[PDB]
Amino acid sequence: MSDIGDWFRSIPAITRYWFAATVAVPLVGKLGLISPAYLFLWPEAFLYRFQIWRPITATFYFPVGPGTGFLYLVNLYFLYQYSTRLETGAFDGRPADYLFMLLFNWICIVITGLAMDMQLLMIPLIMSVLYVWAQLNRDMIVSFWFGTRFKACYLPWVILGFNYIIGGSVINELIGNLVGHLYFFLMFRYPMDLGGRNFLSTPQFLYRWLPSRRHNWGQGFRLGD
Amino acid sequence: RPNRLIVDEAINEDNSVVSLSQPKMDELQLFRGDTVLLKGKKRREAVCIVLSDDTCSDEKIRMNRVVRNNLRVRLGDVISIQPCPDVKYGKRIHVLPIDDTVEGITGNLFEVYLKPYFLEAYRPIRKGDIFLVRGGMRAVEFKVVETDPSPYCIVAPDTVIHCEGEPIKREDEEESLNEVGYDDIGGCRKQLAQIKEMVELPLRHPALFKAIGVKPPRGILLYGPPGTGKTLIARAVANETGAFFFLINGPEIMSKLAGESESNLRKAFEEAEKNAPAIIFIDELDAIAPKREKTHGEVERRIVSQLLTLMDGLKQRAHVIVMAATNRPNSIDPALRRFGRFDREVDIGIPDATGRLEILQIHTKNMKLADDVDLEQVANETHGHVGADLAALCSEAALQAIRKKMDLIDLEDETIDAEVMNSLAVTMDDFRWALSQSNPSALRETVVEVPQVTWEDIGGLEDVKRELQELVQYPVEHPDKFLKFGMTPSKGVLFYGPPGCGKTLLAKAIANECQANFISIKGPELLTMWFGESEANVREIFDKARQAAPCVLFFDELDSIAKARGGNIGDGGGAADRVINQILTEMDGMSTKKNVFIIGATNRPDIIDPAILRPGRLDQLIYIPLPDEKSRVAILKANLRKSPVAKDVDLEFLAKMTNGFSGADLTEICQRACKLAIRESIESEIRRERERQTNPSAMEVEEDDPVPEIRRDHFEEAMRFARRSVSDNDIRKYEMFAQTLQQ
Amino acid sequence: RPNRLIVDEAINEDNSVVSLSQPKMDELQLFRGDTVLLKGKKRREAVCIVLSDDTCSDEKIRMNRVVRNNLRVRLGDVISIQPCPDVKYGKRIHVLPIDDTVEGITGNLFEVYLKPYFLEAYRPIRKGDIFLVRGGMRAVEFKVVETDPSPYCIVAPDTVIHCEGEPIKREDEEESLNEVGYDDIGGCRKQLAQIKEMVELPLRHPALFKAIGVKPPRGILLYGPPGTGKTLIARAVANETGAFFFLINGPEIMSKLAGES
Ligand SMILES: Nc1ncnc2c1ncn2[C@@H]1O[C@H](COP(=O)(O)OP(=O)(O)OP(=O)(O)O)[C@@H](O)[C@H]1O
Ligand SMILES: Nc1ncnc2c1ncn2[C@@H]1O[C@H](COP(=O)(O)OP(=O)(O)OP(=O)(O)O)[C@@H](O)[C@H]1O
Ligand SMILES: Nc1ncnc2c1ncn2[C@@H]1O[C@H](COP(=O)(O)OP(=O)(O)O)[C@@H](O)[C@H]1O
Repeated sequence: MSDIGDWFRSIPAITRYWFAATVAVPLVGKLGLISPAYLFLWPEAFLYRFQIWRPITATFYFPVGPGTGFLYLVNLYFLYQYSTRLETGAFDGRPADYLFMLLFNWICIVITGLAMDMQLLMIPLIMSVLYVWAQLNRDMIVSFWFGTRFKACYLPWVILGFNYIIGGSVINELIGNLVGHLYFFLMFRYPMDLGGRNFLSTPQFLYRWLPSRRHNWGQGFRLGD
Repeated sequence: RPNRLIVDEAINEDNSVVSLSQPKMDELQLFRGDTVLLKGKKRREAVCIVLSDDTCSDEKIRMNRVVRNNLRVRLGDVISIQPCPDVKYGKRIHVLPIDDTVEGITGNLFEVYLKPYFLEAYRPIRKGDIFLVRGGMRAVEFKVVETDPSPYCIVAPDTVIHCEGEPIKREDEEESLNEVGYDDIGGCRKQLAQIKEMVELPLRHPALFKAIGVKPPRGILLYGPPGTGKTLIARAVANETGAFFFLINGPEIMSKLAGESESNLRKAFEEAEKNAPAIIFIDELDAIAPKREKTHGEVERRIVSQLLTLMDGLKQRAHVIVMAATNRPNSIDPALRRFGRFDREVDIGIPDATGRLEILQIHTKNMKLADDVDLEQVANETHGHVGADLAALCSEAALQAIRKKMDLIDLEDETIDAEVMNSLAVTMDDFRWALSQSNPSALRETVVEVPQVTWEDIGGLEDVKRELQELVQYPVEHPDKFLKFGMTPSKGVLFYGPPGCGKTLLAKAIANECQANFISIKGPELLTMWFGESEANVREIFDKARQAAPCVLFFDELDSIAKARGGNIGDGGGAADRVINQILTEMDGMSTKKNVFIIGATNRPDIIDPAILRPGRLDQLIYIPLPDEKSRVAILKANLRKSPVAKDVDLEFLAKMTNGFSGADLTEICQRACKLAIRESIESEIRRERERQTNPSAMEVEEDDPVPEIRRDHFEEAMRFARRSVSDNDIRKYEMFAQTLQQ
Repeated sequence: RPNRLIVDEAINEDNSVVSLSQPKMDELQLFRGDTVLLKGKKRREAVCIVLSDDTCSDEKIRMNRVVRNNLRVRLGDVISIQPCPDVKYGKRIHVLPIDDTVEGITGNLFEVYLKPYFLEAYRPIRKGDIFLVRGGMRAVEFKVVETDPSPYCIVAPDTVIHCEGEPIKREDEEESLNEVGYDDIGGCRKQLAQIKEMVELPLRHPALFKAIGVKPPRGILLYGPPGTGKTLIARAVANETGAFFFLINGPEIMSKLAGES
C-alpha cells in the first residue's frame, strides 16, 4: 500500500538524492524538450560516426510513453520492494562499498553493452542485481497484503512474459544477467582462487565523504578494580 | 583422545569457572585460574577458568546454563577442551545489555550491576559473549560487542567500559534462553527423572533410534491439581532437549467457528510433522474429550473422533511426541487408553514441606530479603498449597514490603526506581500478613507421604513392634528365603483392643520406619461413600495405592460398617455390604508383585464379619494390651517434650496412681495441667499489668515473666479428673473374645 | 518542601474547606477563615478557606470534590497551597445555571438557593468554578461566569447576584458532579477499604509496579443479593480513581444471534 512515503522520508539527504536520481531519470527525461528516441544506445554509432548526443547519455535509456505511463507506475512499485530488500539484504552496513560495488558493476555492464548494440540498460542492471541478491535469498515464499494464493517457482518467467508482451528484443536482459554472475563470482569465487590482474580501481572520491561509517564507542567510564 | 569431553550440569555457581576432576587436569596440564578455550558449535569459542573438583567424573565437564548459552550448545554435547592460558589483559570493552531491561528503569547498570558483579572478579571476556547479573528484581543480561585486545581480555583495573547506547535485542535463538530450564522445578525428582529417561534417547538420537527399529512411546498423560506447573514442566523439557514445542490451548479450540476446528487441528499436526522432531502439547483434554455420556450434542463427538484418528495415524512417521495435561484421569474418555494411544500416565502430587521450601527458594531469588527469613515453619504451616500459591504469596509479600516503604512523596516516573530497587528487604511481618491473606486451593484433598512418628515416640509393647517389622521388612528385603522355601507372605494384618491406644500411631511409626508411602482412610468418609459414589472411589484409591508402591494402606473405623449394619438405622446395610464386597473383591484382585501392605484397625473385633477373617484376606491379628507402668512411664516421658518442663517428679508413681488407664488419660491429664499453668501465667501477667497501671514504675527492676513451673499442685488439679476412659467389663469381653480365638 | 501537599480524600463536605493540621497552621502563620490560593494541574487556579483538622498528616491536605474538580484534579495528586490575604469583598456576581440542572423548578433562585447558601459563608470564588447548592429536595449547580473583582473574589454581603439568561453549554473536562462517589455508599466500610487497598495502586501507578515486576490481579468476583449496589460500587470506584469504565451486560449478549455476540 501507500507506505512508500515513510520509506522515502526516512532516508537521509545523500542517499535520498542518489535514489531519487536513480528512479527519476525517466520522468526527468520525459520533460518534453528532448525525445527519448535520441538515446537509442548505439555504441557502433558513437564509435564510428559523430553522435555527439550520446556520450554517456545513451547508458541510461528507458522508453516510457503515453500508453505505458500507468505501467510506469507499477514499475517503480517493484523497485520499492526491490530497494527496501536490496539495501537491507546482502550489503547493508557498507555505504562506501555500496557506491564502490555499484560503480564497478556499472563499468562492467557498460563494457559488455559496448560489446553489444542494444537499447535498455537500467532494467537489465536491476534484474541482474535482483537475481544475484536472491541467489542468497532462494527458497522463500513472500506474499503481500492483498494476496493469498501466491504459489512457487513462477515469478521470474511471469515477469519475463510481462516485459515480453510490451516491447521486444528480450535477449538484452540476458546480458544484464551476465554481470550478476560475475558479481556472484565477486563474493564467492573471485578473491581466493584466480589471483590474476584486477580491472577494477577504487578512486579516493568515495573515501572523501564516507556517509555513516560510525564506529566510536560513545564515551567510556573509569572502572578501577 | 584428550580433546573431547561431554558436558554436564555445573554445581559451582560462578559463571566463568567450571569443575574439573584431578586426572583430567593432570592429563590436560591445567591448574587453578588457568584460562581454557572451549570450542563448541557454530564456530563458538569461550574462555573459562579451571577449578579443582573431583566430584565430577573424568568424562563429564561440569558446566552451567550461562556457559551453555555462550557455547551455544545443549546437554550431552561434545566440546573439545585444550590448554589456552595466553589471554591478555584488556584495555576497553564496549558492552550493550539486553533491550528487555529498560522497562521503566532508565538507570545506570555501571554502578547498580557492574560494580557488584565485577568487584575484584578477574573474569575472562571474549567478543560477543553473553552473561547475566542478578539485581534487585531483574536478572539483567549483558553482551560485550567490542573488546581491546580482541578477543581476549580479563576483568582488571585497566578496564574502561562503553555502556552507552540503546541496549541491543536478544540474539535471535537466545530469545527463548531468557528463562525456562530444569532448575525451575521443585519437588519433582522422580517424575522428572522418569520423563528424562524415557524422552532423551528418542529425541537426542532420532535417526539412530529409528535405524535400530524400536517403537518409541507416543502416549504420555499427566494428571494433578491445576497450577502444579505441568505446562511449565513440558515447556522446560522441550526447551532443554531441543524441539519445536507447539502449544495448543484447550478452550479456544471448541469455540473458533462452528465445525472448522478440525481444520486448524490437522493444520497444526501437519506443520508439526513438517518441522522436524517436535513435542505437541495439549491441555485440559477433558474440555475437549470428556466422558462420552457427558456429551450432549454431536459436534463434540465429531471433534473427539477426529482427534482419535489424527493421533492414531501418526504411528512411526516422524519423531513427534504427544504431551497431554489434565486433572482427573477418570473424566477422560477411556477410549483414549488403548495401546498406541496414551499409555503412560504420571501423577503430579502436592509438594511436601521440603518441596515447598525448594519452590520458595526458587521464587525468592532476585529479591534480597531481610536477614530474618525462616522458611522452615512457613513451609510446614502452608501445607495444602501449590507452586502458584507460593508464587502469589511471594509477589504479595513483595508488594506489601513496597507499600511498607510507602510512596515517598514523589511523582515516581523513572525518578526514584534505581534508589528503591537496590535498597529493599523483606520482613517477617510481610509473611505473617501473607499467611493471613492466604487461601489454599488443595485443602480437602488426600495426601500421600512418609509419616514422622518413630519407634521411640510410642514407648511401649516392643514385642508388637518386633513382630510387625519381622512381618513387613523381612519379605521385601529377603525375597531369596521366601522363593527358596516357597510361601506367599501375608498382606493384611488387623489390630484390635481397647480404644485410644494409638493404633494409628503404631501404623504411622511402622510406615515411617519402612520409609514407604502412607494413606489414611477414615470411616466417616467411607460411610459417606456408601450412598452413591462407592465403586469409582474404591477403584481410584486402590489404583493410587498401587502406583505408589511400595506403600502401606491404612483403614479406620473398620467396625463402623458393622456398627451401622446392626442397630436402629437399618438403612445403609445394602450400601455397606456393597462397599465391603467391593473392597474384598478388589483386595483379592491385587498381584503379589506389588509390594503394598494393608493395615486394618478396630476396637470391637467381635462384630466384624467373618468373611474378612479368611485366608488371603485379613488373617494375621494382633491384640493391643493396655499400657501399664513401664508403658505408662514410657508414654509419659515420650509426650512430655514441651518448652516448660519445670523439674517434674518421678514418673513411676504417677503411673502407679493412674493404673488401668490408657495413654489418652495421661495425655489429657498433661494437657489439663498445661492449661492450668497457662491460666496461672496469664492471671499473674494480668495482675502485674494491673499493678503497673495502678502504680506507675512499680517494678522498675527488670524481672522476667513468671517462670513456667508446672508444680505438683498443677498435677493435682490435673488428675482431679482422673478419667476412667476405658470401661472395665469390656476389657474382660475383649480378652474373652481373644481366648475364644485362642483355641 | 512542606508547601506542596498531596491531595487525598476528605472528611468535611463543605464547599470551602481545606483541612490542615495545627502544625501546618503554625508553619505558614495563616489565619482562620482567610483565603488561600491553590495551584494544580491543567494550569487551574483556586481560592479556598483553611479549616482545622488534626486527622490529616502534616504532608496531607483534605479537600472535597467541588474544589478538587475546580482544579480539575483527583485524589493522590500534588497541589501548591499559598497564602492569599490580598482578597477583598466582592461587588457583583453574574452566575449562569448549567443546562441539565434546573429542569422542572420554575422558581426564584434568589430566595430559595442563593440567599441561604451565600449567607455568612464568605466563600472565595474564582471565575470558571462550579458550585453545588442543596435545595428543597434537589441539588443544583451554578457556574460563576462573571465577578468583580475578576477572576478571584470574595462572596460578600455587598454583592448583587445575576442568574438570568440561557443556561451555559456543558463543558468537557469540567468533571460534572452528581456522579457516584465513595461517600455515596453506606454500610460496607470494611469491604470498601479491602477493595480500595488492592486496586488503587496498580491503576494509579501503571508503570511503578511494572518496574517492580509483580503480577497484579486480573479478575475479582463480587457476590451477594441483587440490587445491593455492586454496580454502584464499580461506578463509584471508576469515577473516583479515574479510569475508562466500560459496562457490558449479559442479557445484551444473549439477545444477539450467536456469532456476533
Ligand atoms: N513446580 C513449580 N515450580 C515453580 N513455579 C511453579 C511450579 N508450579 C507452578 N508454579 C508457578 O505457577 C506458574 C505456572 O502455573 P500454571 O497455572 O501454568 O500451572 P500448570 O500446571 O503448568 O498448568 P495450568 O495453567 O493448567 O494450571 C509458574 O509460572 C510459577 O509462578
Ligand atoms: N449503600 C448504598 N448507598 C446508596 N444507595 C444504595 C446503596 N446500596 C444500594 N443502593 C441503591 O440500590 C440500588 C442498587 O442499584 P444497582 O442495580 O446498580 O445495584 P446492584 O447491587 O449492582 O444491582 P444488581 O441487582 O444488578 O446486582 C440503587 O438505587 C442504589 O442507589
Ligand atoms: N507415644 C505414644 N504411645 C502410645 N500411644 C500414644 C502415644 N501418643 C498418643 N498415643 C495414643 O494415641 C491415641 C489416639 O486415639 P484414637 O486415634 O482416637 O484411637 P486409636 O488409639 O485406636 O488410634 C490416643 O488415645 C493416645 O493415647
